[PDB]
Amino acid sequence: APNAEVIVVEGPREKVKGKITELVKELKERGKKVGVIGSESYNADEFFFLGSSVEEVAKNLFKALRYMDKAGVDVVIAEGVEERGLGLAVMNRLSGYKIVKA
Repeated sequence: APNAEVIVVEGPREKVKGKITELVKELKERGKKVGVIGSESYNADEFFFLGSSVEEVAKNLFKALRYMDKAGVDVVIAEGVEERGLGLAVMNRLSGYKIVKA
């Protein structure tokens, strides 16, 4: 169970990238240290690669979350794109979390 709040942003990749970028700025402006587990940082305070396959997601997610807690992040945004079933895999491997439609 990660200490940080977990937010999964799902939808087509194009929309997810825009939504995550938006959320990071919002969280930062509010004073929250934010981390992103995805395909890129979107300029978050912390970043950890999610993986590009369902198998990689299942393998890296918890390692990523441990990294985030060790870093003291307040909120972790997990990229959940529709393409290649990454978002579904994220939710499957995922205590409590929020889901945001991109």
